[PDB]
Order: sequence, then C-alpha cells, then structure tokens
Amino acid sequence: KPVVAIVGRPNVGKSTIFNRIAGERISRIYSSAEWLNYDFNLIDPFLAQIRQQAEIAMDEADVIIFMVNGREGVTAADEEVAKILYRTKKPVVLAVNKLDNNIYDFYSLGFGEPYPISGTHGLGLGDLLDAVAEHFKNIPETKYNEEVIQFCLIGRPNVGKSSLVNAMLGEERVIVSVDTSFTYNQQEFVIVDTAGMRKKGKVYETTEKYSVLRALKAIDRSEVVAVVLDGEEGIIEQDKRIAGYAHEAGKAVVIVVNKWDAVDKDESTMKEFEENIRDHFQFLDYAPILFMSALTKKRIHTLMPAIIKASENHSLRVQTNVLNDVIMDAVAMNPTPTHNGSRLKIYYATQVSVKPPSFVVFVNDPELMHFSYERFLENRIRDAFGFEGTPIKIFARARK
Ligand SMILES: Nc1nc2c(ncn2[C@@H]2O[C@H](COP(=O)(O)OP(=O)(O)O)[C@@H](O)[C@H]2O)c(=O)[nH]1
Ligand SMILES: Nc1nc2c(ncn2[C@@H]2O[C@H](COP(=O)(O)OP(=O)(O)O)[C@@H](O)[C@H]2O)c(=O)[nH]1
Ligand SMILES: [Zn+2]
Repeated sequence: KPVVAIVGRPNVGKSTIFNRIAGERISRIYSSAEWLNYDFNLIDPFLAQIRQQAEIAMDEADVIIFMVNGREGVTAADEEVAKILYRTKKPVVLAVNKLDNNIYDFYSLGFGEPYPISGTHGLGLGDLLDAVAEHFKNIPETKYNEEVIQFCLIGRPNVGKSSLVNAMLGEERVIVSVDTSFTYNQQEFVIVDTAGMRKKGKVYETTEKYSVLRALKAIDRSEVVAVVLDGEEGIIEQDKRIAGYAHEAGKAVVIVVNKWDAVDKDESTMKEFEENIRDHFQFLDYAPILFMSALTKKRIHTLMPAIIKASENHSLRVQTNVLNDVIMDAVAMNPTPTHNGSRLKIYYATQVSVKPPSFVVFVNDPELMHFSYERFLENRIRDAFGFEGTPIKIFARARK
C-alpha cells in the first residue's frame, strides 16, 4: 500500500539498491522483496531528466529515498536534486551509497541524517528501511494536491467555529467549490473536517471526549491550527490541552479570540486579554493573537492572511551560511555555558526538515547544552528569520 521511490542523479547505485529491495512486478510497479519484514510497494540533459523522474516520485510515492554517492562527496549535481526535492512536503530519507564501510556534511543537503548504505552487501540497509518505514503510519488517508494548504479550527463548543468559517467563506476574495474546499486569492485551501464541527443539529452532544479526540485527528491532518477562544467567557483547561497537542505535533498555530463584539472593550481590555493568553499558553509565544467577531464581521478579513503567513513560516527553508552566521553571532553575544567543568562548543548548524522547521547544531557534547541556551538559540534564529506562527525544533548532536 505504501509506495516508495528512489531518486538521485545517475550513477549513485539506484538500480542496484532497487533490484535488491524489489520483489516481483504487479498486475510499472513492484512489491517489496521477501527478505524484508516490511510490506510496501516500489515505483520506478541533466536537470530535465532528473526533474522528470523526481516529479514522478513526488507525485506517486509516499516516501522518497534520495540517493547520493559516498565515494564522491556532495556533487553540485546532487545539490540540484536536493533543490528540486525541497518542492515536496513528502518525507525524504537521505541515502549515501557506496560506503562499503565517514559521513559528514551530507547534512548540508538539508534532509538531516544520512544513512550510509552499500548495494554491494546490504550494509546499512536495516537502518535506511527502518527510517523509511517510520513514515508509513503518517501517510494521509485523504490525499490532496501538494499546492493545497490544509488547516483547521478548534475550540470549545459554541465559540463560533461554524460562524467564523461562514463569515470567512462569505468574503469577496473567496470562491467555494467531510472537508471544505475553497480558493482565497486563487490559492487552494482545505478546511479539515468541517463535518465534525457541524455534527450538532444532527446529533446531541452527550460528552466532549469524542469531539476532543476527533479534533486531534483533524490537527494531525492539518499544517496550520486555528485555536479559537471565547472573548466573553475567557480561557479554560480544555483549550490548553488541545493547543498543547497542536504545539507538540509541530503544527503552525494562530490564536483567534472570537465574540470580541460582546466584550466590554475598555482602552486596555485587549492588551490584558493578550497578556492573559500569553500566561496560560506559554508554549505559544510564536503564535499571533487575532481579535475578531464572526457576528459583526469585524476583523474577519485578518484571519486568512494570518493562516497564509503561518503556513509560509512553517515550511520556510533557511540558507545554511546565513544560519551559521546567526548562530555564531549569538555565541559571540552570549558565550556558551560550562556544564560540570566543560564548555559547550558549537561547530556547525543546518536545517534538517520543514513543517515544522528543525535544526541540528553540531556540538562538543549535546549534554552540555542547557535547555535555557537552546531557548536562547531559538530566539535568535527567530529574530533573524521571523518564523512567526510556527514552532521550531533544535537538536544538539555529537560530531560523531
Ligand atoms: N562500490 C559500490 N558500487 C556500487 C554500489 N551500488 C552500485 N554500485 C555500482 O555503481 C554503478 C551504478 O549502478 P546503478 O544501480 O545502475 O546506479 P544508478 O545510475 O543510480 O541507477 C554500477 O556500476 C554498480 O555496480 C555499492 O553499494 N558499492
Ligand atoms: N456575539 C457573538 N456571538 C457569536 C459570534 N460567533 C458566534 N456567535 C454565537 O455563538 C453561538 C455559537 O456559534 P457556532 O458557530 O455554532 O459555535 P461552534 O460550536 O464553535 O460552531 C451561536 O449562537 C452564534 O450566533 C461572535 O463573533 N459574536
Ligand atoms: Zn549545567
């Protein structure tokens, strides 16, 4: 059922690896071999023909193996493959072939951990396939075009979720075509699981636990999550746990306060509500807070742009040289701590993934990096690049 593709410039050993992991052809496409305790299927100038084959993988596969040649190091040819493979939200696992038994900066290709393999004698193959297979559980049931931005609204019953959607969809900039499809400024969007939020009126709400769980599945399926709070009734414990789940899952978040028409708006009421939110949702300092009214339509026009902005940052891919300049600047600004007699050293940093943006800093010892300092590095990356609306992950790793 899961489909796997091997992509890379010619002469990296794709065919050799393919033939090994491929069993027989199917009633074009191949099933995985018997020697594998994993069940899946396989799919079979310079730029022109790389681009075509890469775009077949990005179109047909669920997981892509990006293969390079360990004997050569990173070629400029490999770099153009990488640049093309940035175009997909589909998981890419990096395979460094022809290492019959010294992996550095393949990281530099920006897909994180390289997996050293050998078509020769299956060395490193267990690890590669484990990494490929980990992504299987996350393969979407409902599959939309890559261009589509999927998002969801969540919040307690009668916050105004249905009302927001309708006001939003009633805008001049929108064309509407279990999920709801539409375009805004001609960009394709999907609101995940709009059936779930409109199940009231069909059905009495006897408990909230199924709705909670059903909302977590929509979050799993989304890239941006709109956490909608009730301006009138204020914040509650249920709001934090779900927002907590969204943040933990690495989703872009925007916080929406609805029913703002119904609040006794003194000059400072908004700032106070903003501060209250920051205090209760301390893990969402990246998420912007939008005040609006689904009823009077005040500031409804600000929602979509925030969702767009948050989706962009969520999938933002930084250039390495700039990233390293930013981290050096930070260490120069704020020298690294000493943890039990030894000082932390940072050598290099690269982005390893998007959605959310994740970075690996190579260090002396990941133990010596305090969480506070990791938080400090996070803030300087944000200062430099923006990243509003999305969490970022930072990992310390030992060279070697
Ligand atoms: N040393 C070594 N050579 C390999 C390995 N895998 C493939 N080759 C050789 O590298 C060349 C490329 O093989 P092929 O599978 O056709 O690569 P492709 O161009 O990516 O399809 C062939 O001559 C293979 O014999 C490997 O793991 N180690
Ligand atoms: N004052 C005010 N009432 C609202 C607003 N949005 C929704 N409501 C009301 O709150 C109730 C809940 O609306 P609904 O969209 O069904 O909540 P949902 O469960 O989140 O979908 C309805 O009576 C709405 O008329 C708003 O912006 N201001
Ligand atoms: Zn310490």
